[PDB]
Amino acid sequence: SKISASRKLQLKTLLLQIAKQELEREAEERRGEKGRALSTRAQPLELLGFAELQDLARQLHARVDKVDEERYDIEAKVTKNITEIADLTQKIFDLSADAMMQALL
Amino acid sequence: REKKKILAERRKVLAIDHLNEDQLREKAKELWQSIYNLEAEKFDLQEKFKQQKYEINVLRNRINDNQ
Amino acid sequence: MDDIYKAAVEQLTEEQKNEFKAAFDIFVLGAEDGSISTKELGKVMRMLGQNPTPEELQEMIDEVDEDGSGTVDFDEFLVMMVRSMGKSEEELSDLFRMFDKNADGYIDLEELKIMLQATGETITEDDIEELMKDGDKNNDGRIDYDEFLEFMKGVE
Ligand SMILES: [Ca+2]
Ligand SMILES: [Ca+2]
Ligand SMILES: [Ca+2]
Repeated sequence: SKISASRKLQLKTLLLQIAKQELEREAEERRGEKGRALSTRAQPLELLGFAELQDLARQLHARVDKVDEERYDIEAKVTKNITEIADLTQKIFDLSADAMMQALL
Repeated sequence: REKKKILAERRKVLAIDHLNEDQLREKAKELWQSIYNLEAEKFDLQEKFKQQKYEINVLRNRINDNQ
Repeated sequence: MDDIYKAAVEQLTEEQKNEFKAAFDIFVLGAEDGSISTKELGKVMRMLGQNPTPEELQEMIDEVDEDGSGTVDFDEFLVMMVRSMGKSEEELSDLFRMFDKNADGYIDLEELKIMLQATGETITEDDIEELMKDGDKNNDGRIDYDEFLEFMKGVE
């Protein structure tokens, strides 16, 4: 080989060493992406008039019934993906020293 | 005039259209908390859907190449 | 999983290679070719609190018999010693996506070179060459998911 296997192994270890860091960096990006998507989709509450304070609480109640349906529709898509992933993965799978050194020397 | 439509919109009336202004204060709060928590579940469910399309595509490449 | 043992053999301290050579010279006391056949590996195994079969004995000789002479010499004995001294597949899959930047499902040479330069260590023309033809075990200029698993065997 053109290089030593000790260097070949040292480089392989440093490739995963940053690929992990890019994953945690990706998680921090996804954490910030969520908070921004939550300040847009869930504008926090702030106050009212006891009469026309209610028609917003009515509007919130109707929102929950729609949000959970949107959450279900994306969940059922993730659910069906899990079925196909396990189905696809099923298809492809088919295709001592230290105790000696002391008892010797 | 739908039977299941009239009954659906009544869920608001039975739960909101009847009581206190000081309870409506601390009830509209928990109604937003439920949306925010469901909006958080919807974000994570969307992100996992993106990763699965990659997971599935990589599998479609492997199943083909290994034949 | 092979060239991960030669690295451990290469990084053996010359004070460790001395103890192994000393223990190897007792090992082979009374062998014609001065090497560990089945008699030598037999005695020291049954007297080590074991009792392997004559057939089962050879598969430890042949596991590190890069010579074919049915006898573990000292250099093969060092590989045999480091074999008894990694990364989960589910975790290597999550990192396989970090290499595949264009998200096509493979690791071409360009994606490998970008990761290598991002290591901060000095990359050579020969580091890039040997690594690609080590991972790409059918010479298609790319590393599919199955090869990337074989590529990162036991890597810390
Ligand atoms: Ca030999
Ligand atoms: Ca690629
Ligand atoms: Ca390949």
